[PDB]
Amino acid sequence: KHNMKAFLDELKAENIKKFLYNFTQIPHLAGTEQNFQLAKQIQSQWKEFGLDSVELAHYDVLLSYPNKTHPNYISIINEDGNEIFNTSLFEPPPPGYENVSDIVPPFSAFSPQGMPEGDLVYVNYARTEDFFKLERDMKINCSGKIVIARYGKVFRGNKVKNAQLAGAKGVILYSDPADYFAPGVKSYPDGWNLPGGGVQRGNILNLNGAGDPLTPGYPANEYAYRRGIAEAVGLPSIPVHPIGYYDAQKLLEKMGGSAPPDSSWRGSLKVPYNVGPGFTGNFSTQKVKMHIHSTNEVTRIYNVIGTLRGAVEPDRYVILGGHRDSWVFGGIDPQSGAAVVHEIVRSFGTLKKEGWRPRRTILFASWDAEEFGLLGSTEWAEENSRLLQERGVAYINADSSIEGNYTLRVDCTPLMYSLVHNLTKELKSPDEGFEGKSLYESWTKKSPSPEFSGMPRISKLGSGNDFEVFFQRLGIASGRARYTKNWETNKFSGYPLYHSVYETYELVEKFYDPMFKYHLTVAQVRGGMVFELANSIVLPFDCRDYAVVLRKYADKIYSISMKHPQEMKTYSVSFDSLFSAVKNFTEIASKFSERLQDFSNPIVLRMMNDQLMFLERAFIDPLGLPDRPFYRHVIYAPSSHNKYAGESFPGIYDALFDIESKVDPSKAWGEVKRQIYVAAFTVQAAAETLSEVA
Amino acid sequence: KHNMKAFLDELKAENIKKFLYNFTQIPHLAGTEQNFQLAKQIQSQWKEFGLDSVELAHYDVLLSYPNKTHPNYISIINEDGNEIFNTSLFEPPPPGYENVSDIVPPFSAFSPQGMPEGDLVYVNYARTEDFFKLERDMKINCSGKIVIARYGKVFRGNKVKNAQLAGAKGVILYSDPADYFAPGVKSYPDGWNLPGGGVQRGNILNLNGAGDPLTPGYPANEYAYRRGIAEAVGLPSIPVHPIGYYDAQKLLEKMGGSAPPDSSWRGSLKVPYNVGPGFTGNFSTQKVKMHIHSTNEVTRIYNVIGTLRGAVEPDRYVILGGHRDSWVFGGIDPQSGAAVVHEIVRSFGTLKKEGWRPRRTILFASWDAEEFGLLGSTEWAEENSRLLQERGVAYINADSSIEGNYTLRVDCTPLMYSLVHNLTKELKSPDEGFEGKSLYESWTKKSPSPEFSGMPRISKLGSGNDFEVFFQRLGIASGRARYTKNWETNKFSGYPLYHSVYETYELVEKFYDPMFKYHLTVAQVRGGMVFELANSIVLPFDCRDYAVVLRKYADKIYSISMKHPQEMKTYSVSFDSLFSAVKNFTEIASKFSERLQDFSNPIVLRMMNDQLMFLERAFIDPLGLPDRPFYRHVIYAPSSHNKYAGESFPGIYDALFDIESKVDPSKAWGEVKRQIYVAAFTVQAAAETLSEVA
Ligand SMILES: *[C@@H]1O[C@H](CO)[C@@H](O[C@@H]2O[C@H](CO)[C@@H](O[C@@H]3O[C@H](CO)[C@@H](O)[C@H](O[C@H]4O[C@H](CO)[C@@H](O)[C@H](O)[C@@H]4O)[C@@H]3O)[C@H](O)[C@H]2NC(C)=O)[C@H](O)[C@H]1NC(C)=O
Ligand SMILES: *[C@@H]1O[C@H](CO)[C@@H](O[C@@H]2O[C@H](CO)[C@@H](O[C@@H]3O[C@H](CO)[C@@H](O)[C@H](O[C@H]4O[C@H](CO)[C@@H](O)[C@H](O)[C@@H]4O)[C@@H]3O)[C@H](O)[C@H]2NC(C)=O)[C@H](O)[C@H]1NC(C)=O
Ligand SMILES: O=C(N[C@@H](CCCCNC(=O)c1ccc(I)cc1)C(=O)O)N[C@H](C(=O)O)c1ccc(O)cc1
Ligand SMILES: O=C(N[C@@H](CCCCNC(=O)c1ccc(I)cc1)C(=O)O)N[C@H](C(=O)O)c1ccc(O)cc1
Ligand SMILES: *[C@@H]1O[C@H](CO)[C@@H](O[C@@H]2O[C@H](CO)[C@@H](O)[C@H](O)[C@H]2NC(C)=O)[C@H](O)[C@H]1NC(C)=O
Ligand SMILES: *[C@@H]1O[C@H](CO)[C@@H](O[C@@H]2O[C@H](CO)[C@@H](O)[C@H](O)[C@H]2NC(C)=O)[C@H](O)[C@H]1NC(C)=O
Ligand SMILES: *[C@@H]1O[C@H](CO)[C@@H](O[C@@H]2O[C@H](CO)[C@@H](O)[C@H](O)[C@H]2NC(C)=O)[C@H](O)[C@H]1NC(C)=O
Ligand SMILES: *[C@@H]1O[C@H](CO)[C@@H](O[C@@H]2O[C@H](CO)[C@@H](O)[C@H](O)[C@H]2NC(C)=O)[C@H](O)[C@H]1NC(C)=O
Ligand SMILES: *[C@@H]1O[C@H](CO)[C@@H](O[C@@H]2O[C@H](CO)[C@@H](O)[C@H](O)[C@H]2NC(C)=O)[C@H](O)[C@H]1NC(C)=O
Ligand SMILES: *[C@@H]1O[C@H](CO)[C@@H](O[C@@H]2O[C@H](CO)[C@@H](O)[C@H](O)[C@H]2NC(C)=O)[C@H](O)[C@H]1NC(C)=O
Ligand SMILES: *[C@@H]1O[C@H](CO)[C@@H](O)[C@H](O)[C@H]1NC(C)=O
Ligand SMILES: *[C@@H]1O[C@H](CO)[C@@H](O)[C@H](O)[C@H]1NC(C)=O
Ligand SMILES: *[C@@H]1O[C@H](CO)[C@@H](O)[C@H](O)[C@H]1NC(C)=O
Ligand SMILES: *[C@@H]1O[C@H](CO)[C@@H](O)[C@H](O)[C@H]1NC(C)=O
Ligand SMILES: *[C@@H]1O[C@H](CO)[C@@H](O)[C@H](O)[C@H]1NC(C)=O
Ligand SMILES: *[C@@H]1O[C@H](CO)[C@@H](O)[C@H](O)[C@H]1NC(C)=O
Ligand SMILES: [Ca+2]
Ligand SMILES: [Ca+2]
Ligand SMILES: [Cl-]
Ligand SMILES: [Cl-]
Ligand SMILES: [Zn+2]
Ligand SMILES: [Zn+2]
Ligand SMILES: [Zn+2]
Ligand SMILES: [Zn+2]
Repeated sequence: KHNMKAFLDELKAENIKKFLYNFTQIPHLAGTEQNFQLAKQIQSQWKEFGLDSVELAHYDVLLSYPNKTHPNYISIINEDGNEIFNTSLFEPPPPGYENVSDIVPPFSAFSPQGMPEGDLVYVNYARTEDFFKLERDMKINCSGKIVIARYGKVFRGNKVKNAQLAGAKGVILYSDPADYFAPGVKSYPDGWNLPGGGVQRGNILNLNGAGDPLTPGYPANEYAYRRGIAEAVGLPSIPVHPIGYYDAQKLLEKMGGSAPPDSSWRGSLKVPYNVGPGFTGNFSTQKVKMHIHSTNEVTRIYNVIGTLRGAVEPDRYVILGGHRDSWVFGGIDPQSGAAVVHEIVRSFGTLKKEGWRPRRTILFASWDAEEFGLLGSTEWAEENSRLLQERGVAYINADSSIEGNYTLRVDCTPLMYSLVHNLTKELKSPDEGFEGKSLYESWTKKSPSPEFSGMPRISKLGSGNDFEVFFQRLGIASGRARYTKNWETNKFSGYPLYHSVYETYELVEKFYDPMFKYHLTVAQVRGGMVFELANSIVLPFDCRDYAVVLRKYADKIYSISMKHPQEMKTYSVSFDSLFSAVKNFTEIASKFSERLQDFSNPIVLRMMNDQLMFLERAFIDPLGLPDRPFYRHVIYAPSSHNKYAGESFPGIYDALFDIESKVDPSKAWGEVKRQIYVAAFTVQAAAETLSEVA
Repeated sequence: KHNMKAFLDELKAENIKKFLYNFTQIPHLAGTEQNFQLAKQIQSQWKEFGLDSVELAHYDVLLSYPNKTHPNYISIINEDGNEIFNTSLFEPPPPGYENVSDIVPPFSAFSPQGMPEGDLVYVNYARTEDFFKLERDMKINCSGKIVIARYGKVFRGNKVKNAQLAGAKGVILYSDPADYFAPGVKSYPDGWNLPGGGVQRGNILNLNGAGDPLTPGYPANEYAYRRGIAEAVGLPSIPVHPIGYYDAQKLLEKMGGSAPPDSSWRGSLKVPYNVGPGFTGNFSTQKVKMHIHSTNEVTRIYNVIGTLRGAVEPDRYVILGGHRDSWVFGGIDPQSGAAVVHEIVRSFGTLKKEGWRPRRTILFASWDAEEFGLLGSTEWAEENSRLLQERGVAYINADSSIEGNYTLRVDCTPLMYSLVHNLTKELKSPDEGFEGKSLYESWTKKSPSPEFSGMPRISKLGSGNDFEVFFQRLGIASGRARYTKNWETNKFSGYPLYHSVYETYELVEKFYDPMFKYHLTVAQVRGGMVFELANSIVLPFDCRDYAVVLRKYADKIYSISMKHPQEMKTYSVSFDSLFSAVKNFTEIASKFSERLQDFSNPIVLRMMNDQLMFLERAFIDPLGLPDRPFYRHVIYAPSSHNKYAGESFPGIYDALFDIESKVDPSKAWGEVKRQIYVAAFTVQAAAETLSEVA
């Protein structure tokens, strides 16, 4: 029989291991020849595996690269202008790769060029609240200073945005062992910790969903009209560069001015973590100088797009996508995900060769230039937006399959919650101590829901990966799942060797997943979800789960507002319409669920499947969120303070945020009321898509 | 049998006549009690007629009304400030209605209040080219002047916008007998011409598709947040008031300054048509003073929405809509259309009582507040946008059924051309001399296509009626048809008694359509289109017709650009991508047509019907046109100089318009290239929706 069990049994750990090895021998940086050759390899193999069509879709987008003959570095310079200390020009390469060429040195992609020299101020994680503490409580002025911030807690692009608005003239990012060195584990190559010479690469854009900075709204195809650089979307205006903790220690050890305001500002290095500005008395005349010579350049990128045509509903698309480009070898990010995708394609292709086809069309994607701003997935979605919005059922992402070996991590739309719970009850746990138990059981035990006993935690989607255009722009139900660690305060910081030259095949095979059993479990979750979405007669979405969360998010936003009871009285700020809409949604969803259970008629079925598919789409506002026109989902957007975190009712959240500091309270509360009206209207309109159609 | 012939035969001229009489005895001004009582009457009757559900949808929108105890008028005042001449406070009422109350006096809806006094300048029709002639060729400065303009040629709101940008401090609009008095016909009540005391009412907004000025984007429901008046959309900033030609003669006869520049500036009154500024020597010290005291006020409006549920595809909607509100009695505009709609509902209801239902759902609408800015249809579409965009097949408008008695007039999307040609070949001509001939034959004879021999003229949709939100915002295939005159230069000016107190039942019954045969023919066209759209197994749209017009519009926009060959060389302005996209669309459409003719499989049918329904939707750009975010269709928008006229490739058209006058030619041609890229991309993306789906 050709059922889900046949699909799942065909998946093999040893194939995933072979593919991961094959994908991680040389760097695959976006826009380079090596990554184009990998794209051609994948296209060839997906054809062999049995897909109906496999094409490359290419775009010409703005990328950023260091200058190979003019390296980036930071100095401490004395009053004579002698550079008395320099940061490293490259990470020491790992064993057996000291002769690989084309390893890009650490840099912050899209940094402008410059050689700013100044006094340092230390800004902790450079979060919005860190800058509030500095400026409002400690009265420290960052204007004209170089800021130094530790990586962690929030997306680095938010750090740079915050530093810019504070008037910084440059930013130095570094990895503190407090956040990137787990106690009791050895540094790479002897364990999975970050060495003092290791450095985290990564872009520092603030694109807000735009895609290629030069072509917002439209695909960067051959005849595209491009904005000039000065009008490009999301580029930083000050130079930025990342360093490891050996180098950071040299920059921080001389720091003077104010003590850190409290212990949450101190990392694990043997330095005082003084905030500055500038160095202590003896070194008061030394300055820090950046030298950044990176260049932005329009460069061709390639997505691989494979199609397995549906037998019954070929005009309904279930998409499984993950990126192929890596900063260096990509042992975890992204090739641990790409190897899982490759084995899923292989498995579906095996069934196809035996005569089976899915009910709906499945599209498989190997995206390019994810690391430079989700460019490949966003350009392709801009090109195909009309097909996706009328035909897109679901998007399942597949970046890193593992970032630890403790338990499952899932973020998805509430419409997928029931699907995830049901699938994981049918899968075997790979965990020690849970042999013969379900993955649901182990996951629920290790990661309990904060609301409901006997259920696991599933989080909101944020951004920082390729599902963003599909979910936040186009309103296609999306999900993602991987294996993770037990390290809650580090849930947005990355694993220790994230985006470093040390993230290699050997890292994974020695320290994370020697038997490839966690990879295999993630392949069964991602693959199983795709199978059910593409094959279930009725789409496996439960609208009642959206009704439950909408009440939770309404209670939450109401509670934030109620911190300001006098203003709510003065400006007549009522959440009544929003609660009314949520109540109506709950009632209508309950009635729709009853009909869905209660109907041989394929028109009524498809009518009902269209109601299910277009429910996520109903939360899209075509006017977008304030000053973020490509974030259109009214219930969820990436947090304005941390692109990685999802925020619920973001329009109302941002209208309320720091409202006690706004100079015109009448205008600020007016905008809160406006966002409540938009949210109540959208929830009611989404509910009405589930009413009887006539 | 229940087929189209049964539907058509049930329609009766004498029922249309009864309904028109019933709808035109008292004024039905939007927001008044009388119009609410008519809405309740219609709701009751549509229920009786047999619709499944008939509800009122209400909104609270900004309307405008004169002050009943402080009337609007214009004076000529002498140097002492004595008002030596006053315009009329009301139109003399027609015979037998001198005792009807609540006839709104002539006013320009949404005019601000003010009492500006100044010298007059005469600006012909106040078109963009009229103001170019004044300012650029004649060197006359309108700044601080009161402008007087004759109605005609373009929408009055464009006149007021043009006068504002020229620096006018007020506008006087009047009806010249050249445009509103056909030679050889008598004035009302003895013929259908405009008397010298007659005055054309009408709004002077520049909404660009926004709907209610206070709630752009969202329905004006009970909890809506409203913009303050100073941020409202589209309100004029200078006072405006309309007058008849007896009063205009008094204002124009004393005019001095420059002679009219040529004969196209002279109307038919016995005055010189001097342009001014100001009066001749003897009267040089007299001024003109406006007194405008109208008020804008948020007021409830009511749409009637009737549903006839589809038997097979109830989640596909064919909508027949027309407005109910009138300036005064609405004998032609809109009740000649509303009476046709009422008889169509009656006919469909007769079939329904015999057990028939259409394949698809038909929605029938009686819109309110059309005259104040398409408010009722736009608010309702904003409320229901998610249902309409995923389920809307087509919208057929039904305002005035007659504006003359000569031949058919049709404006529609190219997707409906084949449908209109085929239907009119099956209908009888009502025209004298064509008894026993088809309507197609008479229409083709009287209104030949300017391109093809043996075909009739069908025009582009513009705006100025309730189809605008459905077509230009949401991208639902739309059409309209009425009987018209033979008076080509007056095709945007209105019939002589347009928006006057004289547009009565007696006007229609005595002078336009005594046998109601032209009404009946229009009911067969509108009703027939609705029947075919709601009942045909395959939707009756031909994508190849869009391919033909896209080539025509591409040739046209290329020819405009080619007036500037040196700039096209300097800035490398190429239309190659646009022609490439049009060629691809032609090829793909031809292949799709072949498949559509070549497939018992209801999935493939509906897949194909969805391709047809979503083709118009593919021309929508979610980012809208430049500074007109609610005009989203890339192929068609209302002309920026004349809201009534459609413009093709409007983004490129407006980028090219008057380009030789822009100060930064590099920037201006850059924007032309940007609009060519958006248009080529959109055409190619629309084409791709017709490719095989997987
Ligand atoms: C959740 O669903 C419910 C339906 O179950 C829906 O209820 C609707 O609420 C609206 C807004 O409150 C009601 O609007 C009223 O409609 C009547 C006519 O039906 C009007 O006469 C009312 O206006 C008068 O009263 C107002 C309030 O004091 C005054 O401001 C006004 O000037 C008038 O005097 C009012 O517009 C509507 O009837 C119901 N519909 C029903 C019960 O079917 C509710 O709105 C949904 N929630 C959301 C957020 O959409
Ligand atoms: C109309 O449909 C046709 C398909 O029938 C479609 O043709 C496509 O045109 C594009 C754009 O011209 C082609 O793009 C080329 O793709 C190849 C690889 O396939 C690239 O190597 C090419 O790039 C090189 O050449 C360029 C031009 O000189 C250089 O600028 C560039 O730097 C490279 O050296 C180029 O990108 C594409 O192959 C075809 N696709 C086909 C034939 O299937 C056409 O674009 C459609 N029209 C519109 C407006 O969409
Ligand atoms: O590296 C990225 N993403 C990794 C690391 C993300 C670190 C924080 N982790 C999470 O947000 C997270 C949440 C839920 C799950 I299930 C898994 C990870 C990832 O998604 O695996 N994306 C890069 C980056 O962060 O530099 C990125 C970020 C922004 C952008 O526009 C384009 C690319
Ligand atoms: O009166 C209106 N429409 C009438 C008169 C339009 C006069 C010009 N005629 C046409 O544009 C036309 C084109 C094709 C056909 I078939 C029929 C008429 C109508 O459409 O019958 N609409 C009113 C107005 O013009 O004051 C209007 C205008 C703008 C607006 O936002 C809201 C209402
Ligand atoms: C990764 O695996 C691929 C596919 O097996 C290898 O590419 C093949 O290499 C052989 C021997 O050079 C050629 O004959 C084939 O044409 C290739 N097939 C393709 C590209 O589809 C590739 O060598 C492996 N890469 C590494 C680093 O081991
Ligand atoms: C840090 O690097 C800088 C730049 O290479 C070094 O300064 C240069 O030293 C060479 C030879 O000694 C001079 O000819 C250059 O003119 C210097 N350039 C600049 C920009 O100062 C510096 O010596 C290095 N410092 C340390 C401690 O290694
Ligand atoms: C997850 O599994 C549950 C339990 O099987 C499914 O809920 C059942 O669905 C069937 C079919 O409609 C009903 O007859 C039962 O009454 C349901 N049991 C319940 C609600 O406890 C549920 O549909 C599955 N979720 C999916 C497929 O998304
Ligand atoms: C227009 O026609 C309607 C419907 O026939 C008339 O309204 C009816 O009036 C009678 C007598 O007053 C009442 O008994 C009914 O209740 C009404 N029916 C409705 C409103 O559905 C109305 O009188 C006519 N109007 C004019 C001006 O002739
Ligand atoms: C035009 O109307 C104005 C306003 O009603 C007339 O002027 C008024 O005349 C009365 C009585 O004669 C005075 O008490 C008012 O003070 C005047 N008002 C203003 C604003 O001037 C004027 O007489 C009328 N002119 C003509 C020719 O009829
Ligand atoms: C209008 O009528 C023409 C002539 O009947 C229709 O075109 C024919 O359609 C049938 C069914 O597909 C074909 O088999 C013929 O070959 C067509 N004749 C032609 C193209 O000359 C056309 O489909 C009708 N248009 C509609 C319904 O929109
Ligand atoms: C990189 O630096 C070299 C060496 O100084 C210089 O000649 C070249 O212009 C730079 N490359 C760029 C800016 O792409
Ligand atoms: C910070 O310093 C800059 C540069 O001198 C100054 O212009 C600015 O006003 C200062 N801001 C505060 C809040 O002290
Ligand atoms: C794998 O799991 C073991 C057992 O708990 C743990 O000690 C080890 O560090 C894990 N590896 C990683 C990378 O977390
Ligand atoms: C209309 O004019 C009257 C009479 O002068 C005045 O009292 C009232 O304020 C006005 N009504 C308005 C502005 O609605
Ligand atoms: C028109 O007159 C105004 C008012 O005095 C003046 O400011 C403006 O510059 C003039 N414009 C032209 C084009 O002469
Ligand atoms: C009706 O048609 C006749 C015959 O051509 C014409 O003389 C008459 O004026 C028409 N009525 C109108 C309003 O056009
Ligand atoms: Ca783009
Ligand atoms: Ca509105
Ligand atoms: Cl992922
Ligand atoms: Cl019409
Ligand atoms: Zn990644
Ligand atoms: Zn990454
Ligand atoms: Zn009308
Ligand atoms: Zn009108």
